[PDB]
Amino acid sequence: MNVPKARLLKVAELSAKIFDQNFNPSGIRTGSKILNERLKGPSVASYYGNPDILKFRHLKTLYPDIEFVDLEEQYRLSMVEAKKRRGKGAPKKMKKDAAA
Amino acid sequence: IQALEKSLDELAPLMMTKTFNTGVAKASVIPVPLNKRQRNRIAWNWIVQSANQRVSSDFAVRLGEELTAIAKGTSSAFEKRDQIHKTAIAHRAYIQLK
Amino acid sequence: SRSVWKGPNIVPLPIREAMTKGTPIRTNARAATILPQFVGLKFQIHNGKEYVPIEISEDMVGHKLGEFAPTRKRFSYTQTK
Amino acid sequence: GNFRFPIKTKLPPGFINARILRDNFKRQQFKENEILVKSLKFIARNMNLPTKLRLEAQLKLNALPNYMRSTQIKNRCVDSGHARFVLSDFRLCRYQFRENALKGNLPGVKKGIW
Amino acid sequence: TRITLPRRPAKKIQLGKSRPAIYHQFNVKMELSDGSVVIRRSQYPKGEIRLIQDQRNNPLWNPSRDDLVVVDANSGGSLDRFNKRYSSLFSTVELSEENKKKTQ
Amino acid sequence: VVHILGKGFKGKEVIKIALASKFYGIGKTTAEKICSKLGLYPWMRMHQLSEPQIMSIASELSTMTIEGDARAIVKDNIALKRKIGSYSGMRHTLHLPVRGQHTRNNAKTARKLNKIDRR
RNA sequence: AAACUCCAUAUAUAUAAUUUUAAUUAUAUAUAAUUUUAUAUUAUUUAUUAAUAUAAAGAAAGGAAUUAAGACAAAUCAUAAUGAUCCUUAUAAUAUGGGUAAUAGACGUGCUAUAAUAAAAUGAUAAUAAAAUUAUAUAAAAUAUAUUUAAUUAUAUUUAAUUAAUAAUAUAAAACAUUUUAAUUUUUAAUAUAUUUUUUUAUUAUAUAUUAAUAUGAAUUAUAAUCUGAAAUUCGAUUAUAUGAAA
Ligand SMILES: [Mg+2]
Ligand SMILES: [Mg+2]
Ligand SMILES: [Mg+2]
Ligand SMILES: [Mg+2]
Ligand SMILES: [Mg+2]
Ligand SMILES: [Mg+2]
Ligand SMILES: [Mg+2]
Ligand SMILES: [Mg+2]
Ligand SMILES: [Mg+2]
Ligand SMILES: [Mg+2]
Ligand SMILES: [Mg+2]
Ligand SMILES: [Mg+2]
Ligand SMILES: [Mg+2]
Ligand SMILES: [Mg+2]
Ligand SMILES: [Mg+2]
Ligand SMILES: [Mg+2]
Ligand SMILES: [Mg+2]
Ligand SMILES: [Mg+2]
Repeated sequence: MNVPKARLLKVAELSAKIFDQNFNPSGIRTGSKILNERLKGPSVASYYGNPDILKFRHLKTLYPDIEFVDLEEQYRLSMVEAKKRRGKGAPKKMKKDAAA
Repeated sequence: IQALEKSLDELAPLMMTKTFNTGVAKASVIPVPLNKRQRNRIAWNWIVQSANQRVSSDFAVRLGEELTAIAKGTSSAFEKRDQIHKTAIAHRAYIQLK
Repeated sequence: SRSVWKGPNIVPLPIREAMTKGTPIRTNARAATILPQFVGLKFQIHNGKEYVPIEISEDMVGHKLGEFAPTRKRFSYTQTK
Repeated sequence: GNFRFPIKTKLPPGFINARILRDNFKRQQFKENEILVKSLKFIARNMNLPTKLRLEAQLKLNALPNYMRSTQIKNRCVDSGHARFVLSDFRLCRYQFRENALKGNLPGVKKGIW
Repeated sequence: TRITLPRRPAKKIQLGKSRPAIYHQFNVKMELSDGSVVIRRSQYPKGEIRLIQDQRNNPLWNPSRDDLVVVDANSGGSLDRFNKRYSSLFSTVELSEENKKKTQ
Repeated sequence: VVHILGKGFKGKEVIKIALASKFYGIGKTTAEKICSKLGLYPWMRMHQLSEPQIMSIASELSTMTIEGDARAIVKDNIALKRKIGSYSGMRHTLHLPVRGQHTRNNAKTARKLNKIDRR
């Protein structure tokens, strides 16, 4: 009726050898799909951006002549000093030498 | 098709009465003329309800039997037409040309 | 149901003291299977806040340690009417 | 011992919060320890190898810390840190996507009229 | 609230006509775990029976014996399936692999 | 009415469907069986059976764990879940879902079905 | 507010050497309508007037975006940012587990039923779509088992081709022929009929015995087993035999 199953299997073996493909008549769980999978690690890790982006700190080491200053940090410092003067603040953190 | 048209024209009421509770008790109903679509619907509902009272498991067979009966004048909704027409004849007085 | 061909779920837990001595095995590994080797050993399985003691029977084999340490206790409606 | 993670890593260049730091650490450590998990999984689920090798591979695979699990990487809003309704196309949460689209930041997005 | 079946008028068993009660019993053979057999009187219509778990295979009654296999009912419940389901692992390799945990 | 293993049947019925309908352990495939083994043609009406055929069906069904016995298997398994002190055991005892179903809004079923001694 | 605008409409023009073919297509530009007239009738600020009648000419008929000022101290300090405060060996950081999932009566919004104007099985020169996705993928054919010729559905084995008007996801499905389909003695057998033959008419059986409890429904359970994951116990989806409740 159909081609002999042995003939089909032989053709499969020959083609697999030629094209560098795994051959498995029995159908056992070889777990080759566990290995033949792409490494997504680089893309997953490069998700929140480049950590080496230039930051305001480096503008002193680069172009030391220009006297930059950041409104955000000045606002933070002003708020801290205002809290101190108004009487509020942050309690002194006890150093590591305390407690057992 | 001619038999069906005649059956619809003979079984569909010519008048009908709607509620007008804006006036006085009993809704002060006035008979109101109907169009061909409305008359056909009133006839068809009766035809279908009379055909569903038959035995055949197939709606086509039941409906054909009922239409044959109406064609030979053995319908069971002629009395419904008659009651509606008599009610219109009774309420003729309430008619008020708006 | 975990596929059989994968093999039973086994986690590193101390058994050598459990057999040589009578020391019970206190653990939070609720997802581990009860292998035939644990029968007769005393376990203390974490339920969320306290460790429940259980002795392993020959019938428990194949189940999970967490099936005998209920995490939530029964509901009781206080009608007060 | 003043760092919240076993291995020191850099800081994301933009919006930073504690959950973003956790997720970033998990991402990076998975990147450096993704080969080990794949190899160990193949060894531990391969029938042809000895059962002792399979057992030891499975035990070590289980003993691996959490910060090298592919299952614990979650997508977060790179502009807000919010981890609900995050579009992968822009790595932005729903509201940040809306405001950036209306503001013109996104490269080619526009309001939908059709 | 109690349920009881009614008492019928007891038939009078006269003085001297009261016979003893000899229920029907069979000389049944009872096989223990070992090859030993005991003849006994039983009212069940079963002349032959064998036991799987009994005195002859109990540690408490058999202290001197070195080896003593235990067994339970068969073809009932999910017994022994925890072993039948896993064929890759089979019996000393596991004993060696259970050497130590190295945890502290 | 015809009788097989003391169950009243109807002559209009088909054996292949009626066996599954009115036996605890019979269904599609196991009812195609029995019929196939005894040679009854696929759509016999059970009013066409001879007495030898009736007793052959009776014997074949008696050669299976069909009714009562299967109920015993299920009851024994539930009883074992209770005996071993399993979560599923107390769900069965308390008449609550045992396959991880939310109980907050609707568990109307298994309140009247789950129990230690199930049908 | 209307227009302007986007998706749609028609026409043209331009690109494609029609083997990225869908030229019956794709998308760049322009035109068109927020439609014109002609006689009719009521009318009426008289004709310069509308509402209709509808000969005519036109392809021409939709959709969504846009929802002002003021307010309801409406919701949002849990998208993020913030003033005052309030925690600083905690109210700030990590991991193992357990919470969010519990269940007496309530209440929303949905899914699936309760049969014959309606639900299953088959339809290989494979009846007929649109819009999307695929480098943090995709899975054609083929071969194995559940299950025996197949096929169909579930899993594995290999992975072809394509980072894509080309491969793939993917032979849309309902319709439409056919078979069946309990309540239904409205049926099925046995013989006889004969010009209804896939069929009807006889005489017998199909009668615990005509107004609801299946060959509808698939909730609830038992047991194999399989996906994904380090890992489904508390808690994930799957086929298989059994279970077959309420309606
Ligand atoms: Mg901040
Ligand atoms: Mg995730
Ligand atoms: Mg049944
Ligand atoms: Mg506008
Ligand atoms: Mg407004
Ligand atoms: Mg509020
Ligand atoms: Mg905040
Ligand atoms: Mg919730
Ligand atoms: Mg809603
Ligand atoms: Mg139906
Ligand atoms: Mg259905
Ligand atoms: Mg088709
Ligand atoms: Mg298309
Ligand atoms: Mg295929
Ligand atoms: Mg169909
Ligand atoms: Mg059904
Ligand atoms: Mg279901
Ligand atoms: Mg369900």
